[PDB]
Amino acid sequence: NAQKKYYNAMKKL
Amino acid sequence: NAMADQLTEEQIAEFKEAFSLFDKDGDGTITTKELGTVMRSLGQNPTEAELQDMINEVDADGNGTIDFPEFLTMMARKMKDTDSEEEIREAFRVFDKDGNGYISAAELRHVMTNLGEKLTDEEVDEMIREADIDGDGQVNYEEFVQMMTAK
Ligand SMILES: [Ca+2]
Ligand SMILES: [Ca+2]
Ligand SMILES: [Ca+2]
Ligand SMILES: [Ca+2]
Repeated sequence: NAQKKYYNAMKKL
Repeated sequence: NAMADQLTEEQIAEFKEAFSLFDKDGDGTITTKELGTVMRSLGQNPTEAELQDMINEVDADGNGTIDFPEFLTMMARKMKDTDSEEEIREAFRVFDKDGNGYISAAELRHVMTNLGEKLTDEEVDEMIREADIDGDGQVNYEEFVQMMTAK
């Protein structure tokens, strides 16, 4: 879902 | 104790001081009576069953009082929540590339790509639309916080 995509990106940060 | 086992000796010492504000008789346990005294100093007027409920939320062994290990678990959970809140604001600042308080689609595209994410353009658009509660086409901070809140 959108939340998972945002989360996956935050973990890259 | 897995949560509390993540705390530093320094954090444990801070938390021992915090525990002492509740455990005013220094006997190693926080009782409902002690909690009530604290809550009344905060201008609240709880009932006994309300106090018991508050104890129950922290009372991992069910014995009706809060010991220091249980207190440390509670404080470790609060620290983890504070850390999560910090991670979300720091991520917002990056996603909001120009700092204007709104994540636009273009900004999200830029950041995603710079992070090596291979999201398609439609996926980026979707991410904005799902988060955009107010319908202005972009994602403000409170919209971002809601999107990042667990289920
Ligand atoms: Ca006590
Ligand atoms: Ca207990
Ligand atoms: Ca912006
Ligand atoms: Ca919006």
